[PDB]
Amino acid sequence: HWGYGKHNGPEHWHKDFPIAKGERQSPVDIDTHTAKYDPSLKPLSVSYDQATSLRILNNGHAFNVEFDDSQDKAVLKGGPLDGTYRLIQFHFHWGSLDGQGSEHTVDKKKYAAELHLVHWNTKYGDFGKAVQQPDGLAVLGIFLKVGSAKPGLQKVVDVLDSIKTKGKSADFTNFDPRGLLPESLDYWTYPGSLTTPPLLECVTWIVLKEPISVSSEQVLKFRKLNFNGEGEPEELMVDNWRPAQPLKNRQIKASFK
Ligand SMILES: NCCc1c[nH]cn1
Ligand SMILES: [Hg+2]
Ligand SMILES: [Zn+2]
Repeated sequence: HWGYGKHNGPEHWHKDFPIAKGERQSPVDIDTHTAKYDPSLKPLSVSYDQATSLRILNNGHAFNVEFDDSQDKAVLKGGPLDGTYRLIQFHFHWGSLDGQGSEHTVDKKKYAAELHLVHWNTKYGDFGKAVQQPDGLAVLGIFLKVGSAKPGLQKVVDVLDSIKTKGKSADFTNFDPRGLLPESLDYWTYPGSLTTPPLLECVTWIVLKEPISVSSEQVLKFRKLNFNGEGEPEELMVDNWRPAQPLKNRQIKASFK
């Protein structure tokens, strides 16, 4: 079944999901000297004030925090986007050591983790229909560096104990995603895909330039999660990241100079 190990890892995904070798795959390396300023890009608009978090779940490849997306409560607009995209879920990718763990890299630099806020374009009515369109989704990606503790992430850290293994879920309401945003909203944008199967090339990537800092202690609780289900041998959930894919015909744009 796909995973991140040696026999079912990213190097093998292509056998079940042939699009893994397509033309707009993701994570990519963001070469900062080849990324071009685009003055025509608008500032991003993040309206997360009415967000309703509902649950936190260990799906066997990451942990997801899920939001109510049946009304326009947590939405992203502006930037490189046409229309409103509603927040559906956020999740992270991390490493087994602090020097690796992000999916996207900047000038070949890897960060300790990467947070992904997943949104679907509300012209398509539901997430299922948005993943059938070249513009169905917008993913906001944020780098995590090990430094000082991020107070807003602690509520997530303290709950991991209870979703340790695959299939477990916990109620997780009143979580505000605004506590996970850096101070600056400057970004790089390019057309790509989801970085886990089915690798659908449906995504407009919005990668924030400024990383947020997390404590070593916080990143360490992530590394305690398990890939396996309860009652199976213990495999810690670490290195759940896909390596950078060739950029091919894509131009990375910067919202800043
Ligand atoms: N296996 C599809 C579930 C999913 C969506 N996002 C993260 N995980
Ligand atoms: Hg698509
Ligand atoms: Zn992701």
